[PDB]
Amino acid sequence: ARKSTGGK
Amino acid sequence: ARKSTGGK
Amino acid sequence: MDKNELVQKAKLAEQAERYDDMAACMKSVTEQGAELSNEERNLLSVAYKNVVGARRSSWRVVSSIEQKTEGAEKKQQMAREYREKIETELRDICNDVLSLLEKFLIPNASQAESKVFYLKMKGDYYRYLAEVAAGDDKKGIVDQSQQAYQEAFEISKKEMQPTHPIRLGLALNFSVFYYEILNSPEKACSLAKTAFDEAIAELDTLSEESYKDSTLIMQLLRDNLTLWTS
Amino acid sequence: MDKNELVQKAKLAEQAERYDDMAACMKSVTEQGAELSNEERNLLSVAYKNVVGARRSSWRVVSSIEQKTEGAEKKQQMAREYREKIETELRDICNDVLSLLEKFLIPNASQAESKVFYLKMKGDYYRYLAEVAAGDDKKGIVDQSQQAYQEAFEISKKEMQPTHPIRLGLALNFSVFYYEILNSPEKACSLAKTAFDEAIAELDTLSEESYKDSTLIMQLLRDNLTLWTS
Repeated sequence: ARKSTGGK
Repeated sequence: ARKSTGGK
Repeated sequence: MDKNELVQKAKLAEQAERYDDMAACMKSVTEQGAELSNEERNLLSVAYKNVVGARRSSWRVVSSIEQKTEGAEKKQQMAREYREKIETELRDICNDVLSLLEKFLIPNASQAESKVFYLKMKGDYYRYLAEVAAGDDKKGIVDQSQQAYQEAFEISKKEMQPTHPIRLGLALNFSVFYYEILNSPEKACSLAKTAFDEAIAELDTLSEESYKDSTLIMQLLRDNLTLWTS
Repeated sequence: MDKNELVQKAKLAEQAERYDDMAACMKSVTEQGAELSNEERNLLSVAYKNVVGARRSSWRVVSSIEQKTEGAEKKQQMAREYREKIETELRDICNDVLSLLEKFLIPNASQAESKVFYLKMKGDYYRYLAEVAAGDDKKGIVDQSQQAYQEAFEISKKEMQPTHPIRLGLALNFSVFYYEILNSPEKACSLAKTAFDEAIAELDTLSEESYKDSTLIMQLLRDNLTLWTS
């Protein structure tokens, strides 16, 4: 799964 | 650390 | 909502990793009076396990910063107040569970398996208060923890095979009780070495629905042994 | 409690993994009106990221049980009602943050770094509503998300080095926004490949106190690339 600031 | 039913 | 919906609502909460919600769900179920099924009993055990566990976790962590901040006066006051806050939380959670076992679960155990289970749960939940008590109060609730476990340990040895997962489970914790609470390592090792050795001796009694669980708890028991002798 | 104690109380909550607790703390701090410090501004970011993250998790999981239970009528009604429940919570949490950014954080950003950071936050939090909206409303809040990101992307390019972590971060998300929300993979790739390539070209601009973060986010960007082309 994609990686955002909000991950993980 | 010790292992109990309430463990991890 | 009725019973069948609450069980399902609880099973979702568990999936959603939302244990306060899973919890209250069973808390309802249990309050309706009817004796719990094996599935329903475990949803409640898991719900509460998880609810309580988070707070014992947050407690341990904060508690251990109180120590660290020995010497930092203003920091340590902040930790103490937060500790107490968590400790409060944790205590309601235990009361809840214990008060739910008193009305409902225990008096309703038409079967040994139920009785052992719910008595272990009693022993467990007082134990959790003992981690966190208190001076004066500690003595009393240590005992209430001890006697629930005791009854349970006796009823288990009379009615259940050594390789029953609830009997293995109970030993594991009762052992830990002796070790961490009553501060008695010898007994703790002895108790757990028995539970292990008697189950190892009797491997052919593993009903298929539980050979994984029994097995696991067996590994856990020998682990504690490895650690407590180390 | 005053500001200094709240920051400290918030730092404990973080250690205690108690994010709703850590959250409220900063929410108070923010409401007192004074502009946040770098340290303070992150405690808020982390608290909320954490609060909101668990709900988006809970949601994603329940949401994809609705689909699984296509055909099981009574089960799927259960899911949908629980989903909505989570979806509500999630939405209050977003409104909170966005309403905090409108009053306080944005109008107070005396500095480019502040402005970009809190504008990214705006973009982020609307994005989170776009995951979960809604029909009719979706279009509006997608735009709100887009324009916050836009301002911030332009203010970042003008004022910050390509290796600044906030500029690298903003790209990573804005990219994700174009990918998952506007459903525009090649734009998403292009934008991420630029942010990466321009930072790779400028490695010697890495101030000591963030070469880790910039580096991390750089790896994160190239990951998305690897996945979105795969």
